Amino acid sequence: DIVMSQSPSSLAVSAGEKVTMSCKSSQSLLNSRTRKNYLAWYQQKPGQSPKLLIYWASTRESGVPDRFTGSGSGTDFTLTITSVQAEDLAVYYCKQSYNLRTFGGGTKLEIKRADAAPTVSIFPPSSEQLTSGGASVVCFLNNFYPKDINVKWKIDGSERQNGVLNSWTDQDSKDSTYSMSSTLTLTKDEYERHNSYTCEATHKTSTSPIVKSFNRNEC
Amino acid sequence: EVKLVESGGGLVQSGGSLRLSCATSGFTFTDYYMSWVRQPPGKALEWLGFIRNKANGYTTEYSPSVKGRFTISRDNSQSILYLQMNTLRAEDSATYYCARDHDGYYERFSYWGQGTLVTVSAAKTTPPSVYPLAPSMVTLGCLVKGYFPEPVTVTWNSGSLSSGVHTFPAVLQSDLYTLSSSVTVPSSTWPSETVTCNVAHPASSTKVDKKIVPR
Ligand SMILES: C=CCO[C@@]1(C(=O)O)O[C@H]([C@H](O)CO)[C@H](O)[C@H](O)[C@@H]1O
Ligand SMILES: [Mg+2]
Ligand SMILES: [Zn+2]
Repeated sequence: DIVMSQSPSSLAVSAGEKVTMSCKSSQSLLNSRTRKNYLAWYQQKPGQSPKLLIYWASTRESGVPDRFTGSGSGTDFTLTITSVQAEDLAVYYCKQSYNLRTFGGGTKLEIKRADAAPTVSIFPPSSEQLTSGGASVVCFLNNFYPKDINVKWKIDGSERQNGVLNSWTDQDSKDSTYSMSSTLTLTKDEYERHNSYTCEATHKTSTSPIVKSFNRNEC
Repeated sequence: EVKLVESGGGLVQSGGSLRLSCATSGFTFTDYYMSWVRQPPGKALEWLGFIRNKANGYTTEYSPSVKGRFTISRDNSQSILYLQMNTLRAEDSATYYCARDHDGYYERFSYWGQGTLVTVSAAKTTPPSVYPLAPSMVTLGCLVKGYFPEPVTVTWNSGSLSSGVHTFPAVLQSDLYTLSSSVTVPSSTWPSETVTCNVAHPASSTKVDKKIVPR
């Protein structure tokens, strides 16, 4: 019956700044026998398993940088990270072990950085895909910041929005950028009717869209 | 070195059963409680159950979410932890992790496995099509199209190309997933040297090495 709740849901901090986040328990976690609060913090970096940081509310696991400090008692806990590094990008979970175990809902820490324009590349469909009746055109928009970006696809100069799938990465753990992939899928018969295939990226870094294109006649 | 390695995840139909295992090494297994925790994609960690240590009779406990439906056991001869899941439902689709738990002294989960992914679905296993993406620096890629279930793995040059890789989360469409991966190297080095994407889809035992050929 122990409810764990974390605050904020998410936030972003620039490298070198302080981060503080909260963990509340619906009942005290202070065990009276041992005089310790049974509250641990775990860090879960994008694509990895959770890693133990802090336990008994304030004991920092060996190998954990001293920039991480757990504090609090009873029903209220805090994790502070001083001089945050790009590598600290993660979801942070608190977890009680007073009565069985229960995790909080997590705090997503993002890293704020300087605005950066994407590096855009476009790719025609492979001969092997075309042999099978389909045609996917791929556009990568790499290493940009902030995450918000617009991509339009133009075929023979006319926008086309149907048949498009977009995917963003998690933020990068070393450069704090995002990347995005955009895939336009057409029939082979439709693909063979048009010449110019264009991916256009509009990001806050420039008023000019970044335009990458290929012509089928030049393939 | 402490090792925990989960196995047993994959695709199972609603109403079916599945048993996971967790192979451990590098510590006195019988001294430790062991927990299972799951995580639906994009969502929070959820504790499922533990099995206690020898000192406590290897007795078990469960979250109310799975009590009656999931069973935890352990093989103390081989230091292997198990999770039996029955009457699976859509909401059981998740990465399952085993974690080393309490030793009588410390309140902490010191170590976690890599996780194994369970998908509960009526859809069929479909292997991916893998396509090469050829055009100072050069960006190359692979398109990994039309597979089910998750996951797939993508490496470049058997993993020796790791920096400047971006592998994009799969997107689900018409009951199939598609993902892509980019790699960026110096143009003096490709096509001068070979660049290959290595794709695996455990569900269909698919292994693919796609060399990125110019022109
Ligand atoms: C005498 C053993 C009790 O230990 C357990 C247990 O097994 O229930 O319970 C402890 C409680 O503080 C009650 O003492 C902790 O939750 C501990 O982690 C473990 O789950
Ligand atoms: Mg048209
Ligand atoms: Zn009991």
